[PDB]
Amino acid sequence: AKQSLDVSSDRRKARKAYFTAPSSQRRVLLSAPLSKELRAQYGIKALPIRRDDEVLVVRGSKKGQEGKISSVYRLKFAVQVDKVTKEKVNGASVPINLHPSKLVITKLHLDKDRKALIQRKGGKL
Amino acid sequence: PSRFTKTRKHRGHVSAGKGRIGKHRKHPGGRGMAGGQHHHRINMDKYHPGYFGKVGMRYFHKQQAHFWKPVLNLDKLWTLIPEDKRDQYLKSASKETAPVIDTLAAGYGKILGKGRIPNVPVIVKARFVSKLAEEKIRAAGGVVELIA
Amino acid sequence: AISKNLPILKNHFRKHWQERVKVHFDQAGKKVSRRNARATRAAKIAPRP
Amino acid sequence: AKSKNHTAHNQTRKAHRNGIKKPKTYKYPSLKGVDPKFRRNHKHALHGTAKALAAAKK
Amino acid sequence: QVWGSETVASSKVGYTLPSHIISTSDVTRIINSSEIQSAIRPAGQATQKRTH
Amino acid sequence: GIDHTSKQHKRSGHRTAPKSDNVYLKLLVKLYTFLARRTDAPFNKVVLKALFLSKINRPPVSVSRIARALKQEGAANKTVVVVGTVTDDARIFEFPKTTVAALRFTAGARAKIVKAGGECITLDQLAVRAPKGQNTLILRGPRNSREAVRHFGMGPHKGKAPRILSTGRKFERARGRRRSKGFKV
Amino acid sequence: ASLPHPKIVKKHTKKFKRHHSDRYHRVAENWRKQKGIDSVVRRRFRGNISQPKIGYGSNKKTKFLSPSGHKTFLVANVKDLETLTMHTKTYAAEIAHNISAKNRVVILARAKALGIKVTNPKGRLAL
Amino acid sequence: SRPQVTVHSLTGEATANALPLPAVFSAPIRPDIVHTVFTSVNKNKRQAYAVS
RNA sequence: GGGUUGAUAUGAUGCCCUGACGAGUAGGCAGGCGUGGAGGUCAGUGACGAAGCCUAGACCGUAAGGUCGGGUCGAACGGCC
RNA sequence: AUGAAGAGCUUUUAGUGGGCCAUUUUUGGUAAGCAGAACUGGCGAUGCGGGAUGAACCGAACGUAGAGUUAAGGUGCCGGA
RNA sequence: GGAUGCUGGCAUAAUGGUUAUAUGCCGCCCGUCUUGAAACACGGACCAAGGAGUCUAACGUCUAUGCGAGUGUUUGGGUGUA
RNA sequence: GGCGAGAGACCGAUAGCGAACAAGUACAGUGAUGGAAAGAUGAAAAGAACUUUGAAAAGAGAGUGAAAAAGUACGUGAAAUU
Repeated sequence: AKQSLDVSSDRRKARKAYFTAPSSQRRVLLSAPLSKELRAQYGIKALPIRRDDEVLVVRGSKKGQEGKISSVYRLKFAVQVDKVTKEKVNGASVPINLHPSKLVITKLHLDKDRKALIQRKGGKL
Repeated sequence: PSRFTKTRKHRGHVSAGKGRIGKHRKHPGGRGMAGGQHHHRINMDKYHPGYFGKVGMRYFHKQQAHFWKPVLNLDKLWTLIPEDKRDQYLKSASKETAPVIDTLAAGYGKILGKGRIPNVPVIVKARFVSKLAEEKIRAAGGVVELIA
Repeated sequence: AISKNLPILKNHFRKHWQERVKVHFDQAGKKVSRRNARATRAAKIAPRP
Repeated sequence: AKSKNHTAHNQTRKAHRNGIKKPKTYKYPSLKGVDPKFRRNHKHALHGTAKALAAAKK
Repeated sequence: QVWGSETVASSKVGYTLPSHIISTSDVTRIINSSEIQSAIRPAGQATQKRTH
Repeated sequence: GIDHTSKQHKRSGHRTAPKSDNVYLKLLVKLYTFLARRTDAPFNKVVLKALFLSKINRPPVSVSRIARALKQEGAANKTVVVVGTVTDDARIFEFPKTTVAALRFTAGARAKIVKAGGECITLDQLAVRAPKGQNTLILRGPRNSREAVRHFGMGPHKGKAPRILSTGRKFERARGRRRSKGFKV
Repeated sequence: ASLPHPKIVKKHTKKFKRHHSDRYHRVAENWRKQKGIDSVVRRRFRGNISQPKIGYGSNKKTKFLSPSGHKTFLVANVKDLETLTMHTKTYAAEIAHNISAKNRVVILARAKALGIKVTNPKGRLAL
Repeated sequence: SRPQVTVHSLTGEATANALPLPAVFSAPIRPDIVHTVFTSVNKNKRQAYAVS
């Protein structure tokens, strides 16, 4: 429960904060968990997400499905994934928006910065 | 509150308990104490007589601390003594140990005779007293001794 | 206006008192800020009374 | 714009709705208006009488 | 120590616990005790007989 | 039809079953109405009504009043009964040993009585000791001692205390109150 | 299954309708008293609607009863029903309107087992 | 002659240690008073609403 | 106006008996129906469909109004103090 | 004598403070469905039966039903007799 | 000091209710000020939604509650899960 | 008032600031000044491929969708009126 004063308990403020949150805050909100393998292998629960991570969907009608990220649409608060598409009656294809709260990772896309972030959050590599 | 209310019981009835002829209008008799020497004169002479006119002498810059003179009657005059020592003195209603009472320290300025203390001596300290009060005290065997 | 036996009343509300009302809703927060100030002053003059 | 001036209509009805009660009568009525001489002496006499009866049933 | 009792004071100044105006609540026990029942007259059958 | 010589469906004008929602008082009323119904006792009926009574028709009764009553003849070893409250009065210095029964007792009065060697009693204890009003004595306190009864009935030539907030010179001590300023009442 | 009741008289089966409920759509049938001054309904003229009053009230022994002779009592669950367990000959159950079909099925089976009557035993049945 | 009160442990069942009752529970029990006082004391946590 | 705490069982503001009476504007008082929100309780109903809306379909109440069924719809809502 | 349906007492507060009709008494006026008073009863504030019709007239005053008997008014038919 | 007995038929839309219509009799448009409104007095074409004795200061009677010759914690201070 | 924070027995799109939206906006007036209306598809546009009638708009099919009794004249969809 809340015990400070600089913390808002208002639906109104939290909602407009979330919706007018800019792209960096949106990254941190679009964080996603790790699978059991990577959680044990790196030492971390969850993480921000980006454009060439590999990932598994565990909620929805695309439940059970794997792929690699193709775009992170932060404006829409969503993630567009290759191999996860809708086939339009005009013989076409469309990517399907998802949420990184429901995604789960199988394999990352690493860099100096993600590695430093892990060593920051207390991981083992 | 608003739900225990005859407004809420008037709803539907037309004039809200004010009438159809008499027509609750704004100020048909005037405002305030208007017309006390006129169309409200009966009321002012029957219920509030003395209202019109001046009687006495003006006192500029008056002070109700010059006029501080609270009263105490002999009826009580032991309420100032606790119950812890009251019965002690009243049974040892004797001399050379007479209880002393500072009415002023208690919050009083004058002493009055509303009646019939016991026959025990007391010593009373006060700014003012009444003749009868003191006669009763020293008839009981006590005394008054004045102060500022 | 004058009516049945009721004491004469002197209610001085013939001006814009509802432009000038003060309602001390801040009784409490003002107490609390007085206390915080006392505490900070004491910590500023720490040994002193 | 004239009017009706006076009428005694309906007043008996109202009276007798809540009406004509006799005022009342007591033992020992008031001595207001009586000769003060008589009042004075009656006072002294009642004092004497009470004194006497009290001493008698003492 | 705080609300007091018969023998100690409460530590709230000028406070003595509120007093009962009735010694108990089993008014039925009172009614049926013995002495009421001695002074009481007998009773009807709780549902008067329809006559006429 | 009917040519009514009365008012129809009119209430008695008498309180039954008070609108105090105090459950203990209602218990007392259940008790004493049983007792009034069966013990053929006017005292029970009296107490029942006086329990229905309001706060101001239930004034206080000073222990000094009680003492006058016990200073009556043939009334010393009696049991005093007050439906209301009993107040202390330090305008007296002695007090007898009797027992007193009543709803409420100011702590000072209770102390005074207990110190004099009596006992302060509730009406249920009274109902077990003296159901028919054995050896009792009822007291009621003053009602016309009230600062609204001063103003009740205010008119000329009654001497009846106008309704007024502030007192003194220049508050209703003028026209109407002396023959110089027109007339005296 | 009910209890011996007397014969049921209602004294007005026809509904009390607001005056001009038929004439103006803004005036609805929910009964509402003409407080007017020249209202023949308030004046009880002949050939006008009958106003409600306490003489139309019902006999206490038949009041609140359905034709079955039962008093209706609303249930939302087996618990509210088990409350009615021992008063089947006087009280009957109305399953609420917001209940789901499966809970209705449950309640109906339980009421059958316990010998309790139900006055809406067809809500949300397909077939 | 307060009856007694048995103490329980943190591990459940009971103990031999026991207590009297503090004689506040012998106080009268008035829901009318509770109701009034509750209405007011629950009114007393309220912020001001108002219009422009 | 009365009767009835008596034990087992329920409701004492309850139950029961007897008698009389019932016009109504303004107006007064009382007992209630209903709406928005609040504290509490129903370990309340609910996407197997909440509320809302339609229903010369049913039921209760003198009535305000309440409940139910059928249809529509889609996310919250009621009973009691 | 008759009756008493309880007698007394207080507080407080609403609405009202335009009035009108009939019998009888009656004033001004040619008189008026005029104006102005008196006693009572009524309308207002009141439906019902009768008066074809009508605020007041006659009869009668009203909870919801049933049965019976009447009031005033009537019994050629409309319209029960 | 309040109706029981005997028998029959039906056991269903038969009774009954709702509803529409027909028939007989009655039935002037509501609200309003008004002595008096169906008025040849006013407002109203219709529907929805909004829409009018509230809040405060100081008071009177009355009724509940607490204490009681005293009463009032809550200007303020202390303390706090604020 | 300004800047920054927290809360509510407040209003819930005819309410609440005039303004929940490209509101001191459009718009009017010479000008001072005046001063609106207007929220909601759907979880996701998957916003209707293709065929056919028609000059076309649109229609009928098809199809998407849990639902077109959700088709940008989009939540539900009352009444007057039709």
